[PDB]
Amino acid sequence: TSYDYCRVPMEDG
Amino acid sequence: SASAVYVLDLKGKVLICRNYRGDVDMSEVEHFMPILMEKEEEGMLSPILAHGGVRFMWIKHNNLYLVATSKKNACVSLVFSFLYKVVQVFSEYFKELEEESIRDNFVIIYELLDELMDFGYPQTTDSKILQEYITQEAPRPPATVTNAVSWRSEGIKYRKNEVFLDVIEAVNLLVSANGNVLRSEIVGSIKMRVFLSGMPELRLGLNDKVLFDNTGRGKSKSVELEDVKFHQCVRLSRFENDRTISFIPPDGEFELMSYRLNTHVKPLIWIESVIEKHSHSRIEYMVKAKSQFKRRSTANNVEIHIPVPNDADSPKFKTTVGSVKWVPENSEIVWSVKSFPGGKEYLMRAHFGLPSVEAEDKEGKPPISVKFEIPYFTTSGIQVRYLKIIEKSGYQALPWVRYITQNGDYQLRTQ
Amino acid sequence: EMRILMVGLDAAGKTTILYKLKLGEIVTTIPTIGFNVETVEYKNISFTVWDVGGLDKIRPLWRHYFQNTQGLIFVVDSNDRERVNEAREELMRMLAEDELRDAVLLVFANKQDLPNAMNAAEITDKLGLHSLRHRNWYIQATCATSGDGLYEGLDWLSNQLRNQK
Amino acid sequence: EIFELKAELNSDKKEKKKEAVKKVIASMTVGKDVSALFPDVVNCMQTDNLELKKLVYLYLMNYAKSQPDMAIMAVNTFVKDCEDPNPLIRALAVRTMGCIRVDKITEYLCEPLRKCLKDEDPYVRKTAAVCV
Ligand SMILES: Nc1nc2c(ncn2[C@@H]2O[C@H](COP(=O)(O)OP(=O)(O)OP(=O)(O)O)[C@@H](O)[C@H]2O)c(=O)[nH]1
Ligand SMILES: [Mg+2]
Repeated sequence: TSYDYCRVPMEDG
Repeated sequence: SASAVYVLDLKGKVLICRNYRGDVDMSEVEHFMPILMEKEEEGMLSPILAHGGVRFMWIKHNNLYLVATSKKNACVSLVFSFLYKVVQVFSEYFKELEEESIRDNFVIIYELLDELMDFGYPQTTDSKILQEYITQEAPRPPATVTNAVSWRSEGIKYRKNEVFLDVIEAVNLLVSANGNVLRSEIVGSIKMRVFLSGMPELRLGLNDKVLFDNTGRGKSKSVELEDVKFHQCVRLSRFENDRTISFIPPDGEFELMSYRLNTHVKPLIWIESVIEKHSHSRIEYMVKAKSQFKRRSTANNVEIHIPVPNDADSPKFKTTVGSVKWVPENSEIVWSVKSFPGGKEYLMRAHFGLPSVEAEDKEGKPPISVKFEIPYFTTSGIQVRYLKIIEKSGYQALPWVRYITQNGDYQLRTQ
Repeated sequence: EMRILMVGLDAAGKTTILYKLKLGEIVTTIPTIGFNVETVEYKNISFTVWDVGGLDKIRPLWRHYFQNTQGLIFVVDSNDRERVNEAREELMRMLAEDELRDAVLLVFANKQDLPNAMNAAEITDKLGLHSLRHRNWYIQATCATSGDGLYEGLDWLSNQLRNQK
Repeated sequence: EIFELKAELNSDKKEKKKEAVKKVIASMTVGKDVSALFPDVVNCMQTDNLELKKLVYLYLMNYAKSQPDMAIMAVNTFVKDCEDPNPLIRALAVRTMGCIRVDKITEYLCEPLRKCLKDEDPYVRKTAAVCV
């Protein structure tokens, strides 16, 4: 997979 | 309720056969291929053939006809889902599925058809767990094959803790030749690649419309998931109560949810094609491709397949941007554009000859069908919001996501 | 590296002494409808033992081992006089063959805990072991619940397998 | 040919009878009447291997309608392998017991099936339930 990711948050309660 | 899972090939010889009940004779498979050739040479083809009182459910893979006979009032949805799960189990052991894998792995394929199905009732088909007591390289079967969490062997340990998502869209489209849009639906598929340590309990949270309406936020950007089909791993009762997606993930690649929503907004790539087909002389294609989507995102490698006549010859291609190859194996001009920015409009003009003596049979009119792929760009507007890692051990995992739009069957009917 | 059988009429305690030689216990065993095969490593010659039961539907199924067959043990049932006659007829059916020719005979006097049991001489005179040409036979008194006399019969058997020091 | 196959199948070393039974169920794969070699592969059944018992059980599963009177030389081995502490070999024995459609055999096989329907490890119970 040539593309790149983006971090998503963990808690968001 | 299958009776005898076969594996045929493209001639009618049995690569491997394995009967489960003995309620269908083993020499009934020799009656398959003449019945399929008879039913196909009169256009009455169906997946359910009939040799007297024995029904031939079958799917057709690359070289393989995975025929599975039955005799009673067989549960056909069960049989066909089992056949595609046999295809998926074989393709997760043997990275392609051809005749060159069935005649080499009879050590393990008879063990697999021994394991997957008993008496016609499929019972253990998750391949990542099935790789732990049926190997091509035996211990006790795992407690995963017993317990309710039947897709995740306990005690998996990684040094890092990464959760890779893929919210892959797939725009469908079917534009009729008058110029209006008939069926413009979007089939997303959040396809994870999990690497975690232990028995976690994720809680994926989308921007689902029913969740934003039960919360009270029904005026912001919310995707309207018309139907959502989850994996097994998602507990569906908790999803049905208050739209919470909680699941214990497998280890490896799988398809978490497969949503499907309609869209009454414009198509992404629009193909205004004309045809100057003079009879017996020539044909011309003043096809233009206007990119309706946003100015920021770049449609990587679009391939606007455009159906030429079957017997055209000696072409000419005046484009603006992007190469044209004429592919005569398929009778289409695969107009490739590598970087296709949103808002532009690239024009192409093919030009063929045509044979002066006319054809013998009519040909039909296949659709223009593009192959676009727009990364970092979700058409429906789904936004993953969080992914709560919950583990008794307790650690900080690293979730990730990326966004892709592709084609589904992005067809456009022609003149 | 020599193989050996255990045939005869059923309820003779033959799988009893089989797992006595194999493990060393008095095993609880159903009447052996099929067969049994394990091996015994003792005196550096592997005693691979092939029990076949004695039910009437499996009496004709003894010939299917008699290809590449090197030994023989007949296990008597001396506590049934009304069945030792048909056991003798079964034995004379089995020793009327041209395919079992190198296999020596080895009679085991089995279930030696009842006072009605005979010695190692009356059973021989009743079964007619002296009238067996080209047969190297030897009777042996073996008690199943104790396990005595088993390895001495196996020692005679190992004297029959190899003919060296 | 098949006689030398039987000669390898009446050996004392495991790595010739193992290739023998793999060659037998490769001959069964390509569509050969190897039905005449039935009571000689069943001597090579009671093995310490488990990757080999699956193949012999498979051969028993295909060739018991055609050798029905011969098939009574596996019942003691089924009730012998339905005591083993490994649950996989018990469930393999149980799903082999039902597939043999011989009317001289299923009368004998209700006792270990009765033993296994109440057995502990729930892999063999979920096999024995369908074996009923
Ligand atoms: N009292 C007493 N009974 C014995 C002795 N040895 C064997 N038996 C009896 O002999 C019977 C036969 O036991 P098995 O060995 O399991 O049966 P088998 O002799 O192999 O006969 P089949 O297996 O049916 O062909 C058992 O039920 C025992 O009760 C013994 O030393 N003393
Ligand atoms: Mg016995």
